[PDB]
Amino acid sequence: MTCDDLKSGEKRLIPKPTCRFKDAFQQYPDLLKSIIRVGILKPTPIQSQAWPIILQGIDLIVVAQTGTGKTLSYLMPGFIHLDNGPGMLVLTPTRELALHVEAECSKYSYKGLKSICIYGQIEDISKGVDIIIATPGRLNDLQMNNSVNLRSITYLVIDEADKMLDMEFEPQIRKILLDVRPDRQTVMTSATWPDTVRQLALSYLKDPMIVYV
Ligand SMILES: Nc1ncnc2c1ncn2[C@@H]1O[C@H](COP(=O)(O)O)[C@@H](O)[C@H]1O
Ligand SMILES: [Cl-]
Repeated sequence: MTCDDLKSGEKRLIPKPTCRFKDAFQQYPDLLKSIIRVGILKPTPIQSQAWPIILQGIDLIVVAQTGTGKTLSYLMPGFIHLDNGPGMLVLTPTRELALHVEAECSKYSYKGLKSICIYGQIEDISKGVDIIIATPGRLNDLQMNNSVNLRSITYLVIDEADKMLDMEFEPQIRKILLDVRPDRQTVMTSATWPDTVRQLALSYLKDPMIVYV
């Protein structure tokens, strides 16, 4: 596992890993209690590095395949960022992944946080929602149809961006991010880091760091 500052100009110190939940989230007893109740033992390597970076308000690229704990890498700090529609948006390439993310979300949710999983409905989004987990296709069609307000989103995750590219979802994603506000925090995940994904990434992130398993 490597970590770097990809900002132009002066490089910033890399926050120290937080190898215990307590070290990342001691400030947030309700999130800790939620973790304790689930009964997992320790942060995964990428969690231990991703968390302190996101908590400092720095945009992050995580390059990592499934099984490494990448979901909680971006979900936990998103919960903290939340405490006017949803404030958090997670874009996933497929229904299966959206469902996977939504399942982790509701397993670890506390302080009456509400999430919705949206894929290929409007009524639940018309009531209060804090977190949207969505495929780009269905979410784009919803904004066009005036069904969803994205203007309160300040925490955005783009999950599996290489898959997003293979699937040619760039036009839909670009259009969704337009309704999202520019002063936002952004995390991006990807299983790979070729030049096309690097270019895409920088079209989403400002002054980002990277964690690369
Ligand atoms: N710190 C952890 N300890 C044990 N399991 C975890 C941890 N973090 C995430 N997981 C689980 O590992 C699986 C793979 O997660 P991901 O790589 O995010 O798809 C998911 O089912 C998670 O709920
Ligand atoms: Cl390193």
